[PDB]
Amino acid sequence: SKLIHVPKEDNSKEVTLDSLLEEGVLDKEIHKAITRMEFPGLTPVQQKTIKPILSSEDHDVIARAKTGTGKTFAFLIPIFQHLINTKFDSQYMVKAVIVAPTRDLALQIEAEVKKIHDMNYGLKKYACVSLVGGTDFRAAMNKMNKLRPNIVIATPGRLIDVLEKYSNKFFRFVDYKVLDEADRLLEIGFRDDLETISGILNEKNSKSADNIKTLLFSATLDDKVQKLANNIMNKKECLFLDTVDKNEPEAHERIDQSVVISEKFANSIFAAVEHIKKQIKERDSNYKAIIFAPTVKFTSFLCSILKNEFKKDLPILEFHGKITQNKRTSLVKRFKKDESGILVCTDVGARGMDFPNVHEVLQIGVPSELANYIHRIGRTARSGKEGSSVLFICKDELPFVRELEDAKNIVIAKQEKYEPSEEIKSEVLEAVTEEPEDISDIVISLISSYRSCIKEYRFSERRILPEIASTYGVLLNDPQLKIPVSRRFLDKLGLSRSPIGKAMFEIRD
RNA sequence: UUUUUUUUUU
Ligand SMILES: Nc1ncnc2c1ncn2[C@@H]1O[C@H](COP(=O)(O)OP(=O)(O)NP(=O)(O)O)[C@@H](O)[C@H]1O
Ligand SMILES: [Mg+2]
Repeated sequence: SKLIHVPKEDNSKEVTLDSLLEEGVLDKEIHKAITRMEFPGLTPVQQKTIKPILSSEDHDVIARAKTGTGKTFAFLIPIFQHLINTKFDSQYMVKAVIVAPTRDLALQIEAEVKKIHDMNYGLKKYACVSLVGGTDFRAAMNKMNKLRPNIVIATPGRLIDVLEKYSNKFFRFVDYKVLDEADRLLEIGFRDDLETISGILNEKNSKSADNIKTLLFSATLDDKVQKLANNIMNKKECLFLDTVDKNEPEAHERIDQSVVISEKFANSIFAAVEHIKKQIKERDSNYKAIIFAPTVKFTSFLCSILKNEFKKDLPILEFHGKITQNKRTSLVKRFKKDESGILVCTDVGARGMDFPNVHEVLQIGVPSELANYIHRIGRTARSGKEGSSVLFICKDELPFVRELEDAKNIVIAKQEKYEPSEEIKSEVLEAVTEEPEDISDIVISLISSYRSCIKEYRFSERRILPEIASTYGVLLNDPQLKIPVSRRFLDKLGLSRSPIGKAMFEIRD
């Protein structure tokens, strides 16, 4: 269908809460709730999207704005207005369905909706319920029945679960569906779930199959995503509201980026330790940082190291998809509040999470996808604030850095080499309590991880994979020792006839 | 010797 570009204008008139009120777009009660938050003004994306989203023109909306610039209220504000506009119609029915790629981002959006509620008790009648995995199903359904929300916030899995059983009871009058982190929800693995979600909401709608308007929001999207959303976009028009220039890099400009290039992968562990050590001394422990790692198992290992080194200076929080949902929520609650600390996580916390006044984002390794470089570093430098990022990689991961220039126009200025001293190696490795069996599982998880992104990051399989596997030897402090495996295991990997496989593993069967 | 997420507490 037709895609109307609305690119960035640098001389247009500043839209405001006051102006939107007097103009007739915003009602007094929603103006009241947002004014009480005391924001200097509305953000560029907020100014650009609120009126169009509410416009009675029959169109979908795509919107791109940078990490930290308030996309959340860019959609929650217009949604509330629509609930006010139609307050007497279908008042016990879900009118807006917000979907997100992680549970913690679903729970964050709900939280923001609750913040709108607490700034105006009048808006509480427009109830909100979150349907996400890891929580009691029955209890959430009790909440749907008792509150009869007009807004649902969800992750795909649990939403499908609920839709297949209660789409008739709550979901026949949905008017808006929002895909936050849209580009991710349309990658393989979520796209089919979204298409099921969209298909059900469309079939079950009481007005028509094309009633629902669709809102796509992300810091990383182009026209390419309008093709992928094709099967879930009903309307004949689609506004593309852009606050970033066509060629301007998507990364937030205020973030001071740098990359530290080690000779081995494992060396990035020592680089990161020395860095955090230097920040704690220099900032007198006034340091809030997020450190990303490629896998659950390596993340867990990384926490052990950082605990041993830094627990006396700072709290170290472990955040990934194998942390139970109760703890995920509570530790997100803490790191939102805390002035200082290190959150160690996978890409579960790459997108959307809003942790105020993070000083630095650190990365050991590459992200799970190219776009996520941008989102990772976007956890810092939010709402006007400053921030730095350091990417810790090895020589063999440099093609990733090049691909950032080629595919995304991201040119990291600050680069430098790193080589660990024997003392840091001793300090870190002697504190490690993991058995060689545990160390194998961790390195093996890294081989798989790096194997997945070879084509995407243009890696040399013959160089990159032996370097990751040699991490096993470095951590046990015997560089020429190889990972003990069976022939049956080597055949699952499809490397029994590969020289690359001879370099990585030793058969100890 | 489940690479990041994502129902199965329906
Ligand atoms: N108009 C505003 N002025 C100043 N701060 C704001 C405004 N709107 C929202 N914020 C705050 O900005 C922070 C980030 O907002 P958020 O909606 O998470 O940005 P975002 O575009 O969704 N970032 P991401 O999803 O990570 O790309 C939140 O803590 C809000 O409280
Ligand atoms: Mg956001």
